[PDB]
Amino acid sequence: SDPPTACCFSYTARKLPRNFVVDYYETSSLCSQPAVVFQTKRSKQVCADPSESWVQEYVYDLELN
Amino acid sequence: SDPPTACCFSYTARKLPRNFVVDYYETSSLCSQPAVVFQTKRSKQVCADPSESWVQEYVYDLELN
Amino acid sequence: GSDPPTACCFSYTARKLPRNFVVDYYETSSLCSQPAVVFQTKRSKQVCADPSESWVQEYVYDLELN
Amino acid sequence: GSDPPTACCFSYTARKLPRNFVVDYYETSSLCSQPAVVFQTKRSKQVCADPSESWVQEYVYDLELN
Amino acid sequence: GSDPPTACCFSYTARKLPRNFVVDYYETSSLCSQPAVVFQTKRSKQVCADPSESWVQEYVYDLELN
Amino acid sequence: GSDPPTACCFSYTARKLPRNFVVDYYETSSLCSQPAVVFQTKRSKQVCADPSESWVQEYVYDLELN
Amino acid sequence: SDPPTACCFSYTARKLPRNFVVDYYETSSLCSQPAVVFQTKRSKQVCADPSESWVQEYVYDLELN
Amino acid sequence: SDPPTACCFSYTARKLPRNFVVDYYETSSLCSQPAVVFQTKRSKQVCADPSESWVQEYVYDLELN
Amino acid sequence: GSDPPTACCFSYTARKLPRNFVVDYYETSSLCSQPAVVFQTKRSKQVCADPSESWVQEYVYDLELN
Amino acid sequence: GSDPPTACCFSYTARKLPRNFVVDYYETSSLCSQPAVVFQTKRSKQVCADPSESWVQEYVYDLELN
Repeated sequence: SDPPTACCFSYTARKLPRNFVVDYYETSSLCSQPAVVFQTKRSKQVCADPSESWVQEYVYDLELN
Repeated sequence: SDPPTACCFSYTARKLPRNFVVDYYETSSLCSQPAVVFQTKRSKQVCADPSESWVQEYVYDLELN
Repeated sequence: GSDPPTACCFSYTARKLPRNFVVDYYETSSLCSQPAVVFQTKRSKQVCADPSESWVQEYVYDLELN
Repeated sequence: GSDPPTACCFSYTARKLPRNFVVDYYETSSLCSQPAVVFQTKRSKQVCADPSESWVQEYVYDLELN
Repeated sequence: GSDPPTACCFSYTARKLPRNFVVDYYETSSLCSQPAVVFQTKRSKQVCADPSESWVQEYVYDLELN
Repeated sequence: GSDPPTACCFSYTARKLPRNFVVDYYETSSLCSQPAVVFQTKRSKQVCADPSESWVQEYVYDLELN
Repeated sequence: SDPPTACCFSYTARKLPRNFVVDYYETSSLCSQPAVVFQTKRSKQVCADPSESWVQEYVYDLELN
Repeated sequence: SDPPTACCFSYTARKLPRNFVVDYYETSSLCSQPAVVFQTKRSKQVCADPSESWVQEYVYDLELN
Repeated sequence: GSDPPTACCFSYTARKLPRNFVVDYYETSSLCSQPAVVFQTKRSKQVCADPSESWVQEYVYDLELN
Repeated sequence: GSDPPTACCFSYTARKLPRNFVVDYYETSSLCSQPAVVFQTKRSKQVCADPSESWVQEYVYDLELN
């Protein structure tokens, strides 16, 4: 259809514990800046800065393993 | 927390029948364009151009009544 | 999702879908070349339909209100 | 089906995907307004990629003959 | 969601909450002047807590995992 | 009242609210990084507004006096 | 906004009958001493010493039940 | 009885419009710092710094006139 | 209020107050030399009473629960 | 009344009142644990003042003979 798109205008400042995270997605390229959104065990959603080591590590891990 | 913000880059082109709509909200000023998001009875979410009048009409009705 | 593809209809069904086959529907994006209802069945079959048809709209109404 | 929706890309990804995320590709229908490669990740995600881009071309080539 | 206000803690509770008073939590936006955990009580109250305390991170884990 | 979180606005609505959407307001704590007026709508929503705008101070007066 | 904070400098000396109490709250950590404030059926407000046990008892009961 | 006492730990930063204010009181001397609390037309309550000109002016005025 | 005086009882009434005279009651501050119920009548008469008396406590209960 | 509550001061004001706020005074009962002057403002507010303080003494004197 024509749903709204998820964008991030601010990033969490805290590294999340690995086992708090159960999934991720990357925000559209239409958004004004790049971002990763992590889904948690309690199903919360968290904007996270893709420039940071820990974010990439979790992304690599959720994708590959 | 630091969750995603809903943003509309593309708007629906049809006019929604009034009775398909149960709720609405308006996208953050941080988005690159103004938008109204309508919620339908099937719990779907549709971007809508706030410059269209039926959009304004339904918004006043949902707010006031 | 990120930058996934959009669903678009380039033809409309010519045969009416049995109403009880259909469990859901969506409208295709306005980015598409033409408007279209996509009907969804229980076995997850996807059927493009002409929005200007009367049974299409009748189905859409039943799905949305009932 | 008899008249299924077609996958089309209108917006591309601005990111170069990690090659090791990508396990497959496919090209969008000629019926689409524009040509696109859609990459498919290990996780079954779908990423529209702009065929004009060199990484996109290189990725396809590598998938095909490797 | 439009432009509603953000929850920020400028002070932390100095008392420790009995674990069975708590039923949920969240952390404050990075936009705030300091980090904080906000617990939600059975009676539906909201309590700013210092994230550097042991009980605070214990509760958060327990809430998040179990 | 114990140690609940403080409401702070980090961004202001860019739209002007129809006067008859609004039914109450408050101003944010001086503890916040910037000043702000938060309006409460008929549908009970909360909207951060820029205190330096004309309509914002008009509404506030009207709400406060009449 | 920027309203006053409730603080207890003197505590009540009697034990409130349970059924006089309808609600409670706990004074901000900014105050100079810990306190529980009980609300009565006549909507009065009574500081109470959190170190006293009937105080704790009633608090658990109001929260849990 | 033994009610809680109103204390202020932070002061408004905005000078209130005179006709928003309908009353004042001064906070107990038991509180950790001196303060004035203004009551408004809508019956809100506002901690205000007594060191400031505008506060004293309103205090003088509500007292004398 | 600011630093207003406290109400304290230094004697207790020796005559029982007609129950229907009484519309409200309060307990005197613990800062006082002795405990006391202060009963309030319709014409705003203030009457100190011994908390250990049975009619005093009976009145207090009726006022608080009914 | 037959046994009315007595006004007593346990805490004093740390502020020197503006002389022009004060329209009257009275002294608390000898039954009180401590001696106090209670000032009465234009607005009928009541302020316990510490008789040890010079401004308090001066205020009383001025009220009495002026």
